[PDB]
Amino acid sequence: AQYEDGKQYTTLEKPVAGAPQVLEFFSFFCPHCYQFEEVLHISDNVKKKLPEGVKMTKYHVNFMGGDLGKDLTQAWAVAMALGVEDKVTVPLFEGVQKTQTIRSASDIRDVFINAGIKGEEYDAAWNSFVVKSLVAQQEKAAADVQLRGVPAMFVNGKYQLNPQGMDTSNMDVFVQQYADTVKYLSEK
Repeated sequence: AQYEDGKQYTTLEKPVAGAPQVLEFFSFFCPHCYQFEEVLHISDNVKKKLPEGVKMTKYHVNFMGGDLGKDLTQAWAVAMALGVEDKVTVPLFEGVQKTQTIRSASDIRDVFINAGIKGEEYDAAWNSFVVKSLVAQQEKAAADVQLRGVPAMFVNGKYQLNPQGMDTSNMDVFVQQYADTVKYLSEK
């Protein structure tokens, strides 16, 4: 067919029941994740083509960047809880990979402060049990698919995107092939 199992996507041998409909994993340490998010805008273009009623989830992972990597997973939980993902995604990516000015939990906190989150609110969220359960959700979802690399996208806990079998000569064309493929999988 046009969309072949083992080509543009693979099927999980062990389907994950109860999984989010569209689930993306990334790391702020991940160079291809920086490309995906800051240059290609994969999440946004997938969103614009998803059928009505299909929600998008994006989680951070621990297996890159050691201690700071784990701090970033907790910070991403704070971002999700406060609903400020769209305010901190760019300065966190640029802080880790472009300026290399994020070296501690306090440097992470500075990004939220600069983005207009009050110090008191950030600190409250950072130590909250709501954030601890969000951290748990991120770890569990990665564990459910035995995740060992990013970026990664899963659809209905059944299908995993396979971008390596795609022409990347043109960035726009690649992004829309990726998005059209997620849409196809979402309708499967």
